[PDB]
Amino acid sequence: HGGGSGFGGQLRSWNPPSESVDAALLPNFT
Amino acid sequence: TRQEELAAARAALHDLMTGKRVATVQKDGRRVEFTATSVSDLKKYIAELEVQTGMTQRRRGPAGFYV
Amino acid sequence: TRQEELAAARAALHDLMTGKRVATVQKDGRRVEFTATSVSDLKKYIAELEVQTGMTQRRRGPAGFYV
Amino acid sequence: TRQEELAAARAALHDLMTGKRVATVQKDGRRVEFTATSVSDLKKYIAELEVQTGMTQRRRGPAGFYV
Amino acid sequence: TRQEELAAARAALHDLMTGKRVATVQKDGRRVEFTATSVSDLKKYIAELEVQTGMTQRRRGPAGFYV
Amino acid sequence: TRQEELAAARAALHDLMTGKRVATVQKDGRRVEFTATSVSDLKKYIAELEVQTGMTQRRRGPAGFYV
Amino acid sequence: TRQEELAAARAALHDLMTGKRVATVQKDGRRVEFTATSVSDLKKYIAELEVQTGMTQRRRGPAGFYV
Amino acid sequence: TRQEELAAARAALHDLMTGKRVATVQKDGRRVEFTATSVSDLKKYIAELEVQTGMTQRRRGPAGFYV
Amino acid sequence: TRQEELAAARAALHDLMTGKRVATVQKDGRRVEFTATSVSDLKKYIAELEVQTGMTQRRRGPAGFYV
Amino acid sequence: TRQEELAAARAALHDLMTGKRVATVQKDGRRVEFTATSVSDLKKYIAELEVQTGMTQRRRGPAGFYV
Repeated sequence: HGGGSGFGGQLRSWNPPSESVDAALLPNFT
Repeated sequence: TRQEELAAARAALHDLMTGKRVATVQKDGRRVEFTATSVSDLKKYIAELEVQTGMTQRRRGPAGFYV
Repeated sequence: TRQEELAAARAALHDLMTGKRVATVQKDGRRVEFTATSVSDLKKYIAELEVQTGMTQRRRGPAGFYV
Repeated sequence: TRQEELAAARAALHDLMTGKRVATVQKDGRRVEFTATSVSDLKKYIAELEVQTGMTQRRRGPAGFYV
Repeated sequence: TRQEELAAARAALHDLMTGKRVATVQKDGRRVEFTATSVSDLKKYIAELEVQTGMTQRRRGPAGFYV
Repeated sequence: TRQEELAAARAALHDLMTGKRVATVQKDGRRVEFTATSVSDLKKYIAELEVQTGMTQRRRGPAGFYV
Repeated sequence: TRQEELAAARAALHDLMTGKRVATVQKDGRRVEFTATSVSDLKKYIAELEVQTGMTQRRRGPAGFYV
Repeated sequence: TRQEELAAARAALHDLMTGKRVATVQKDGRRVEFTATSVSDLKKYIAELEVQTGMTQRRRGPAGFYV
Repeated sequence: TRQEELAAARAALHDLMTGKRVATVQKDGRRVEFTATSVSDLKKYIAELEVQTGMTQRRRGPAGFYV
Repeated sequence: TRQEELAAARAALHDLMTGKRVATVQKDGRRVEFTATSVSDLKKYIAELEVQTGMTQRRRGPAGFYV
């Protein structure tokens, strides 16, 4: 429930792209 | 008659703003004057007339926030 | 006489706002003038006489809140 | 002899609000100027006279509170 | 002589409030004018002269409380 | 009518700024005057009208801060 | 065409500030008055018009600091 | 041509604040009056005009301290 | 010209203080008036020009303290 | 030319103080008036010139204390 949208929209536009740890690190590793 | 009243108010405000409200006229034997209203009062009156009449949306509600 | 009193007062208010609240009338030999009134007091007088009159809804009771 | 005073005062207030409380009168040699009153004191006089006269219920006191 | 000038002052107050306290009068070189007063002082003068004369009670002495 | 009205208003502002807002004009026997507005009200009217009309903007977002 | 208006405005500033803005001219039976603006708003207009026109640089961006 | 108008302005200031700022000039049927200005505004105008024009040194960068 | 400026300012201040700064002069259809400057402003002007000129010491620099 | 300046200033001060400083004079086609100066600044000016000239001692150097 809490992860749906937030209180009154709130975090209605924050959606992290669920991805692998390597896919999160390597693109901007350096 | 609200629409033509609004049009008259708009024209009067434009005349006031530019140059064209006569405070008095005199014809060497006949002369008449008129009280001058405040520009802010005219703006408030015309704005409330716009809101009350069947004119379309001018002002929305309070703006909410989102993160 | 509430209805016609209201109508005359509102028309006079509109005329004062626009161009024709005549302060004085002068013909050669005969000069008279009427007293000048404010605008906010006239507006509130209009509102109170309206709410006294059996006209339509014009006001509401405070405001409600709910989550 | 207060109800006619109330009627006269109400009519005077109405005409003063609209257009018709004359300040000066001039006829090519004869002139009369009348003292200028305000609106606040006039409506205070109206209220005091109407509450003192045989006018009906118009005012109520405090307020109750309950759940 | 109390009630006579009481009534005179009350009538003058009613006149001033309504419309026709003569500020000045002139006719072909015959000009006079009378000094003006304030409604507040006139009303308080009315009240104090009423208290001085034998008019009935209008004001009372505080008000006690009781549960 | 908005574009030429705005152009006329800007011209009137310039004329008042320099020398040309005619306060009154009189010929033999005939005299009139035009009620004069201030400068700040006229310029804010110009600004709001230029904004509301469809030509190029002069207002942007609030700001942006980056290290 | 901003340059000619700027030149006219600066000339008006000069002549008004020294001696040469006529508030009103009264030829016998032929008189006219022009509204007299202040120097504050006049130099405000000068500044805004000269900065909106593509003339030379007049002001720069804040000021740095260094030891 | 900054120097010419600066000299004219300063001479005008001297003359006006000594004795000779003609506010109005009258003939038989000819009336011409010019607008009047304060002294602080023209003084600061003269200062800014002098500093903006390539005249001699008149202002110095703050003032330091030392033991 | 600074010396005669000094003399003229001193004489003008003295005569204005005593009796002899004429505001307007009228000759049966030839009347002219002049703007009057503040006495404080005249004092500031005379002091400024005197210190600017080559006149000898009028004011020195601070004041020491010794036990 | 300082002692006679002092004497004239004192005489003018006395004349203004009592009744004598004539503001305006009107003859047939001769309207001539001089602007008045406040007694406070007149006294300051006369005191300043008196202490500036070679007059006797009036001011004293503070005041010490002793048990």
